[PDB]
Amino acid sequence: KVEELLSKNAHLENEVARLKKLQKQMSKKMNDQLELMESNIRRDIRQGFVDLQTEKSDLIDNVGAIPFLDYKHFASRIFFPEAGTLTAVMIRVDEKCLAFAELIRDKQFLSCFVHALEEQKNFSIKDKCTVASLLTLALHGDLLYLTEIMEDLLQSLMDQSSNANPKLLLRRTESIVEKLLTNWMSICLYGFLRESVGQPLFLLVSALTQQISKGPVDSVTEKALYTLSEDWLLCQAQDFEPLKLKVVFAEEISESLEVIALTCDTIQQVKEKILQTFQRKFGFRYTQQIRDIEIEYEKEFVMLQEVDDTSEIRGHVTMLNTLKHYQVGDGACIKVITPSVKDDKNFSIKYFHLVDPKIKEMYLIKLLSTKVAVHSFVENLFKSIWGLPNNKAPLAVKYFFDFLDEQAERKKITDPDVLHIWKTNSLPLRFWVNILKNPDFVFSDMEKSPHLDGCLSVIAQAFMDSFSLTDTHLDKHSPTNKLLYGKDIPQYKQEVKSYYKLVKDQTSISSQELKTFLQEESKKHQNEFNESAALRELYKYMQRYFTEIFQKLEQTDAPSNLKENMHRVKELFD
Amino acid sequence: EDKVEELLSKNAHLENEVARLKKLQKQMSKKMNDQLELMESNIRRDIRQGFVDLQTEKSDLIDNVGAIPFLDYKHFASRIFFPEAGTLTAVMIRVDEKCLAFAELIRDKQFLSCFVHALEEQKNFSIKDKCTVASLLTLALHGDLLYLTEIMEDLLQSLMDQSSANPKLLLRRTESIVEKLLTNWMSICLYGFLRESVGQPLFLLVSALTQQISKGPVDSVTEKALYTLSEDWLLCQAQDFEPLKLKVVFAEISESLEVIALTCDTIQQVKEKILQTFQRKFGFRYTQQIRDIEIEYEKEFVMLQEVDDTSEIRGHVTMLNTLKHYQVGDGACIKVITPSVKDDKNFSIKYFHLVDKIKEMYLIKLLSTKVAVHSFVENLFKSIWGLPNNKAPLAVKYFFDFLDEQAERKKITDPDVLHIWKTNSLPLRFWVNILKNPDFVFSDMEKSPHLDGCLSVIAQAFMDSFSLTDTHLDKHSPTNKLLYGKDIPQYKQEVKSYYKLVKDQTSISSQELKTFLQEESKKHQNEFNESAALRELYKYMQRYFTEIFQKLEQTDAPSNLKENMHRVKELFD
Repeated sequence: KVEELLSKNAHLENEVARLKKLQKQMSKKMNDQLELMESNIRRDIRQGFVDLQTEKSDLIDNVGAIPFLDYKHFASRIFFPEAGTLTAVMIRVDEKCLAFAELIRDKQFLSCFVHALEEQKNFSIKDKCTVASLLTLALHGDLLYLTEIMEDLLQSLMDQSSNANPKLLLRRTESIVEKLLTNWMSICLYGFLRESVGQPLFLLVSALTQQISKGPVDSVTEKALYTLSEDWLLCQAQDFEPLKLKVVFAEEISESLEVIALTCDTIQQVKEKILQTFQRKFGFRYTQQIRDIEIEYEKEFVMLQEVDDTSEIRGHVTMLNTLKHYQVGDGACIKVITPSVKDDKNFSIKYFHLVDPKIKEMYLIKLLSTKVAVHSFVENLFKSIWGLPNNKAPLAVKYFFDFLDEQAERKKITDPDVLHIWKTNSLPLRFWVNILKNPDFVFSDMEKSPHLDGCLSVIAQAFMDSFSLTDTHLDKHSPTNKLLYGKDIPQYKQEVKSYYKLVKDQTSISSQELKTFLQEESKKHQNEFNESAALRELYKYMQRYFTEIFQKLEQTDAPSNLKENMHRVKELFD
Repeated sequence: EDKVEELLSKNAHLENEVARLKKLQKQMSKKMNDQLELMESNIRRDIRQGFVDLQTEKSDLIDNVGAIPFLDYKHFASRIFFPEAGTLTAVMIRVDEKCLAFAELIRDKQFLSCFVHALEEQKNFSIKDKCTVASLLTLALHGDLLYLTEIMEDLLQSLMDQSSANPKLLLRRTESIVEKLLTNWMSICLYGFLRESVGQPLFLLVSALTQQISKGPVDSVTEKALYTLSEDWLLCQAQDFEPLKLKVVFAEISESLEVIALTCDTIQQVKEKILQTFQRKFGFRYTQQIRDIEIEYEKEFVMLQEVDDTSEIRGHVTMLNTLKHYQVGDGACIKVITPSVKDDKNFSIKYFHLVDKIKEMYLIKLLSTKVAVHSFVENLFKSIWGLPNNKAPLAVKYFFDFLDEQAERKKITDPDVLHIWKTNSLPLRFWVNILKNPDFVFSDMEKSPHLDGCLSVIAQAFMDSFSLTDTHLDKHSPTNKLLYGKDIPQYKQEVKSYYKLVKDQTSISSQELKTFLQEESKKHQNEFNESAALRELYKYMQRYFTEIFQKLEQTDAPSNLKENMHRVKELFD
């Protein structure tokens, strides 16, 4: 048994030797790894600083004519932004409808109708917005009458019970008159939108798209290097270098084009950068549908795809194919002719790009760096929103603001903060904010990404804060989203106070001019929507609360012919 | 056969080693993984903090002073004429026959002309000598600036038409006598405008740079700090600290005042900050001499100094007493009445403050500083190239019109050349020296080397404003150029305008010119003794006597003149 002792002893000696060596190896390895990470930290921090200090201004991308959506779809997204079971038919039988439409146009009927429906516990906000939008559809050919009824309704909404504090009015769209007012603002402001606000909004979108496209984007988390929102910022680092490709379009025709991509871009992302560079350099899409262009690399002429038979696999997730993967260098000929992975249901839990299983803050500069680069387009858009084209505000605004003036007067109020509260609560917060946050509603072929929605959310949060009436003091404890535009807000606050004041000072609106305009806008889209389906869906509510409506109608000394009309519509639809 | 014993014993020992080894290894592994974690967190906490600071900088640099403490013109000129040795300056600051002879001599245009030219035609004559005699001449003729202007101008006409190679390389640097002459002339003629428009914004910029650096930790040793404008002065290692709102009182009669110091300041630094916060607050200093104010702390009444019996010691170097060392809390009352270690020759090699690794981490601070002070800088600059009531200072309008005139006589149809001369003679000759040396202009101006580094950044930017080359900024640049880089192009435009606007201003009437120059002559007539100056100048005259006489003969000089020249050498000898 001394044999086993000699074997175990020799082994013990030898194992001590190994452990001793292993300790030293792992020590040196650790120290080296440390040096590496440190060097990378320095390099990336400095590179970030340098980027901030040296950002060229290349977001200058010409467009000319702007691809607005048809008014029907804009309105469709602004009236009903949830379901579209009726929108389709309302975009693209006469006796009962005529009866309901004749009925509706009677002021006291519509009044007692709305008032009755809003006098129900059984009546929710969704119903309210529904019937309000149906009303607008029904009376879009008669905006003047619509306006009048809305005014009477608003007067009621003030004088009635909201006297607890005049500042808590129109905070949010809950009543029928509120939804009504929103929709109204969309209608009467659509023109001014296309004239003044449309273009700079597009350019802000164009630019934002582009500036993010200068830096690496995880195709999975949808996170990137350039952003305005700290949540979308990339955690882990990324080693990469840009490529100046020479993409050509095609005994075949010639059409060269310099396109800038990266060594870490997925094929699809490169197709994006090329369609984008195209529409930004020329003003028109090469192909409207992104799923038509064949992309081909010339090795010595090989077609390239999202994934091929040579993709790395780690654990349970596959790595996408970048550009380094196909060994692509600087000045590589790329062909685009005329002949998806993301279409898969399970895409985010099967594919891998730039994150796997951590100094995020070293990229904070990028926020600033992005924020500066895009700032120009912002102040434009913003100053186009609260602007006075030829010292004149849009008629809708001037009228409605003068109305608020009148009503504040009629309530006997001596505190401008209130009028400011109404004014902000009825225009920038009901309408403009909803546009800045959703530009796809306005423009044709406007595919809007979640990240872009995040950044636009930051820009809009700052837009709202422009109208604040409270002196926010920025300190170490504040959202990063608020610390980006912080220094700029107190300016906007002053321009906003201005905008309101100058409007109040602008001359009154001639009733002849208001009527002319409103009837003009009625004419522009009279036959765009069918009153048919709207009145039809509206009567559903009418008969749902018929008894109540009738009772309220009695409560205000109504004529015979009117009640007879009501029962007549009921007896025609039934 | 007892081997079984040994093999066991040995194995025991061996196995034990293995055990320990593993444990050791294991523990060490953990340590590393923890170390990482810590540094990671620390890094974030600083990076973010820096970012946050850039986004939250309040404007508290608003510190009043009122009337500015200028230096007597005597010392200003003393430092702008001789910026090196002051063995002669002190004599001029605070024989009748011979001196009057020399003074009457110099006032002849032909003698002084031939003097200068001959002197400038000698290889034995160094630059330092040329500047020396130029300054001596200026001192000697300060009461007669009209004559001085005249001789200077004729000398310039000479230096210009004598070259006949490229007009863009005139007035580049100070090497001929005419050039140092030109500089000194500028100082005299513009000291007025200095006090007028450039005095205040410069002093306020110094006050501002002073305050902003005082906001963060400053290594008392390497003189490096957290808030700076040059990457070089930026701190390396992190420092851990919180601010302190001290209730400083002045003694028992009393007087209260809030001060903001740090939990990592040397006592001396705290003294600096109380004096500075005071003078920024009231407009005057409680004490001019900084070594008369006693600093006392109250714990139960206890005095505190630079080092005590309980100072930490590592390796072979001592650590200074911070405010944390004496356990000073937020709101600690500090007594100040009327009754250093930095004075020790071997100071920097014996002590320790904040160094004993990621520096780029603090690049934000440069910005954070650069932004914070920008206000003041744009003042100073836009004061320098500004036009008070649409009128450039007489001196400037005059000399610039002179340069136009001369350029026109050379048939030069190139605007770039006029621009080159104009920048080469005014902003680079005079203004830069003042940005980089505000202590020449101000009473009691302690200028730290760091402050000099920063001013060197700002001055480099200033200089870059007058440049005629479009600079494209890329990743390969200094940090100092990267800071103000996006600001330079606007300036270059303001400068081109300024030169155009000076030119388009109405000319200067000879009556107004003479009035001005004689007025400025009569102001400072008695501030310097012509005696010692002429005395030191005659040294130069007799050194190169024969050559002067030769240049004189070669220019049809009259008898009475040469007779005078020999007469003077007769008097001094």
